[PDB]
Amino acid sequence: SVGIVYGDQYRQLCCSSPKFGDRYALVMDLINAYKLIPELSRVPPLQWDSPSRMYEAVTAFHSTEYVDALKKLQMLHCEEKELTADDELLMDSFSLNYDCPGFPSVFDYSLAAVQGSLAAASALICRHCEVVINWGGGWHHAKRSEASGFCYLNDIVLAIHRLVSSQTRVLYVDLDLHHGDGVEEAFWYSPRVVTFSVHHASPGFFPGTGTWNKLPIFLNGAGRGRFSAFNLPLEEGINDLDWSNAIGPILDSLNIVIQPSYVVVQCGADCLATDPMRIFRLTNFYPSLSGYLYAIKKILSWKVPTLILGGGGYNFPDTARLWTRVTALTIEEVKGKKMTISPEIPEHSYFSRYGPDFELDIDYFPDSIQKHHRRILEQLRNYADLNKLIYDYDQVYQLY
Ligand SMILES: O=C(NO)c1cccc(-c2cn(CSc3ccccc3)nn2)c1
Ligand SMILES: [K+]
Ligand SMILES: [K+]
Ligand SMILES: [Zn+2]
Repeated sequence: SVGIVYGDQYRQLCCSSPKFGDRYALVMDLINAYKLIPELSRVPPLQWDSPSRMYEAVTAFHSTEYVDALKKLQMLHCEEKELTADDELLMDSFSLNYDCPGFPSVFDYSLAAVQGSLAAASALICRHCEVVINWGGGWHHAKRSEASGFCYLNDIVLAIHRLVSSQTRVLYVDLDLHHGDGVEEAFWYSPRVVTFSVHHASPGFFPGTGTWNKLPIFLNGAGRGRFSAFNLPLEEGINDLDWSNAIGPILDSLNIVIQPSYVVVQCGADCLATDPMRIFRLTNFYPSLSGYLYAIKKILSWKVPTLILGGGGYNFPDTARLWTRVTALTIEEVKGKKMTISPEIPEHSYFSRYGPDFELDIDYFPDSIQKHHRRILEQLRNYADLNKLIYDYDQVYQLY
């Protein structure tokens, strides 16, 4: 069975931020308009019995003083008065500024994604769900004591920590246009959480990591975590087929060698050709085959309990078009039951947002990688030697 995180308060909170507006509502309302919701188990966001218990849960990763600052920032924005000079400095010391400014529900907003992704992890753990989807989650840039790139709390790190604390290994697959730096950093010394981000990287492009660091090299973990952080940076303009061929053997190799207890997928939609980022040229096409659908179906064929999370996506109706299809694909791959998605957007509350033509398909007409494959294959060998893992080196070598 397949779970999905939602709830009336949750929706309202996920829709309160200035950057993402009502995107989460478009997503869930298109999933509902396509009659996918009777197929899905609703997973409610986690709630706590005390302030101390919520605090304990968030400070499994974030610092107490950072959580204090984020909660004070919300309070400060629930009043009319400007911030004082001392409070401006306090917020600045946590990067609670720039692309992560305050607003009246910033703490509740950030916490909501944490509640969602922790209940999604718990559902996988008690085996209630084989796969769980949280399109209100996936905020991979937040750090221990630092907000970054619209991310204030790192719900993914907290979810992954709850999975490993239940020998357990987690594979994290980050499909966002941007390097998943917060999650990579959090598990930099941990062999039990292998992280893999594919992304655009180029000079000046946010956040700047996930690429070359004497000829330059890739850092890939430290201490017992050495070789446990994987990265594949790609050039702008890549299409579905080339991106699919680029990540396919890496994904298959990671599964064979690591044999994960769980997979966590960040499924940011800003690689889409129609995203205002306009960097990659992926689609939501399902006959070109969507790079996203290819990767998700491949991960699901492994039959490992899987958390599927949102992330970037700044063309809100096209993010909804993609994630609706990811959601139908998951139901199909898990229940064994075919889903039939009409190519035309069904009438519903946000139907006008899908003009001028109202189709499910997005409105688009479509050797470095080989060196990267040899580097990654060797890193996987090193990881597997360091961590005393058995594996047929010629079974993995033929995947490429
Ligand atoms: O997705 C991300 N990280 O995973 C990420 C991180 C940092 C910056 C950006 C970003 C997005 N845009 C598009 S403009 C826009 C359009 C709608 C809403 C909000 C912004 N400009 N900068 C994205
Ligand atoms: K990524
Ligand atoms: K790691
Ligand atoms: Zn992104």
